[PDB]
Amino acid sequence: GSHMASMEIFGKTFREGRFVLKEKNFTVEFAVEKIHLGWKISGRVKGSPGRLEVLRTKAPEKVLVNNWQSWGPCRVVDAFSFKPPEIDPNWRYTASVVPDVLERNLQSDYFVAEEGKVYGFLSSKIAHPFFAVEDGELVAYLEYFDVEFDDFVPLEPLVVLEDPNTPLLLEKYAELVGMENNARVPKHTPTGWCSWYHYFLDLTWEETLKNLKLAKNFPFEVFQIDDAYEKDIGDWLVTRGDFPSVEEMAKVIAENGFIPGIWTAPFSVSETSDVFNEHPDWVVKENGEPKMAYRNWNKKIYALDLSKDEVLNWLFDLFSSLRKMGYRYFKIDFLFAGAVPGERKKNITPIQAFRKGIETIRKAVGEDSFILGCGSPLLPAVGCVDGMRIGPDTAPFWGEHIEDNGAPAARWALRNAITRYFMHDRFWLNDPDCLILREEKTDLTQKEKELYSYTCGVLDNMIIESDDLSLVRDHGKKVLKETLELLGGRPRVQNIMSEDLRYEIVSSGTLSGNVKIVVDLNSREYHLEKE
Ligand SMILES: OCC1=C[C@H](O)[C@H](O)[C@@H](O)[C@H]1O
Ligand SMILES: [Mg+2]
Ligand SMILES: [Mg+2]
Ligand SMILES: [Mg+2]
Repeated sequence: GSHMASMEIFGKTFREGRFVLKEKNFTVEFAVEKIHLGWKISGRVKGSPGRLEVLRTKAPEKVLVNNWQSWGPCRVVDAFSFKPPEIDPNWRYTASVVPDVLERNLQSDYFVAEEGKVYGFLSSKIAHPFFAVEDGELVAYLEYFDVEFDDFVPLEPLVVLEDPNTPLLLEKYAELVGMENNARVPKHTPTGWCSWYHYFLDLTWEETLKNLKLAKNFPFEVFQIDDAYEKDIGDWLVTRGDFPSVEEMAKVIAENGFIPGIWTAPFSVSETSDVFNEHPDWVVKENGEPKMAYRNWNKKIYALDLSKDEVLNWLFDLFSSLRKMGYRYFKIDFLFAGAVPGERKKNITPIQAFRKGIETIRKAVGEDSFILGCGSPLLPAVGCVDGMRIGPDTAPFWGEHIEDNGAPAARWALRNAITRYFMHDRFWLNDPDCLILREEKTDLTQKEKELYSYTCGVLDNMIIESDDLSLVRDHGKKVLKETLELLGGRPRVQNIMSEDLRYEIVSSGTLSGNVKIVVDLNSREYHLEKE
């Protein structure tokens, strides 16, 4: 095709074959090979590749772009009329791991799509793979963060797929990612309860116990304590308020017949924490001093340096201790912190460091524990997590005055469940964030609760409820029951390039047979048909 002859690969005219590029500072050896639905570019690199240009082609007008982490948008953008965002200096790295790009040009992490075409990297093991629109050209890069390689390391493979069925392409892409990374796709999806979206930081053990008793009347397997119990970020085995010990909490939850679950932010240590105050050289640095990874909880939060053996040992000991207590469901959050650019003890990439950290956690919790990632780089976590939050936080409100900028809102949480649907049952189980089904202490309507819940069910996504269970009555019980009956299928979002927040979603082979739901996030309406 005329468009394919127009591509450049490592600066050379596109064509099938086997090539060597010897530059001043680096060497690439790569192959361009035909695969089903398109092409694969793979090989190996050594030296100092820096920010390595892999592919160049003319930019499409409308592109599906993807943020690197859980909370960031996956959405269709007009590439021509793009203006750089103002990046919040307290959250710079959720917006981009290469913020020099985003402050100038449109950025997409891991993959980008247009009608009929997907460009997608199959892994992020060493480099960060991304796309930029640079003076009207789409450019694919592998970022090596100034790391030098004495011997060859593998490229992250790039595929270029074409077919009129864009959803089929994204599904194919994700199947290839799953194979490249030995994705975990559990045969069972947990149900359960989470404290966060009712109680927030104000959870008490008294209220937890009330819910633990009521949970016996609900179809919940896991009972997960969120952020509230811990005295500080990093001090995960020290509790506060009316909480008992972390070990005692697990025992109470297990005595009551649930799988105990717990939230941590394990790559994060606050400026006030015992662990940071004891171990000031355990963190990622800038000009030799602690580098803020983000600000949250009204504190500067630092990133653990996952290149250091002392740090990995501490993480192993923490998670193995939690396993010994009986926790078997782990929500591990703010994981981007582990992958911040900066100075580390070993001269490895932030992505290499990140992967050492999450692999340590998996080793510690064992094969029989469920790991839910959150706030996380997506591609580097494939093969390690069982489930992954794939959108910004939901909320007990639709979010009429909330922009698509990452503040909590049911409407934007649900958008990302739809636009990242194709990762589900291929990368991991997708977590669309919790259902909020209470009928007091909420501004959600019955129709909004139904729209969110039934969409998650058609998508076969994880179903976790987050409510004061005393405030969930006949409607909320009915909605959860019906939602669980929509699970089990193979979903497809038929019109993935939609720009008006209306989506047509089918799922084959659910517990309710073949189903279709049309959802309109702007009118807050749905139309569900079950065969
Ligand atoms: O601090 C608790 C918390 C923070 C993040 O915004 C998560 O996505 C949210 O679900 C909650 O665990
Ligand atoms: Mg005690
Ligand atoms: Mg989510
Ligand atoms: Mg499934």
